[PDB]
Amino acid sequence: AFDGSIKSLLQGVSQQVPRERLDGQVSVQLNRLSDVVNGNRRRPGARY
Amino acid sequence: SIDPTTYVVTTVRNVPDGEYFVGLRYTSVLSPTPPLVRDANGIVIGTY
Repeated sequence: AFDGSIKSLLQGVSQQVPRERLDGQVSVQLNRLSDVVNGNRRRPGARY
Repeated sequence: SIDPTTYVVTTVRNVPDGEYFVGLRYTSVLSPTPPLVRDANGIVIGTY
């Protein structure tokens, strides 16, 4: 058995077949942030 | 010691007469960043 690691998660959504997606693209994102420095975390709440 | 009324200062023993400087102190904090493990292609592994 072998191991590995996904390069990054900072290129947002994509809809191409997995053979051609660039490095960092993901399949689904919703109510998240693509923030650098802090990572791929949740968005804050909306204030009234 | 420092006289509260006249602000005269007495130094420690055995200092000869001459010229001296007088001032205030400050700190010089520093803090490196923790090391990292990086493979041939530059990917980061073993964070935990």
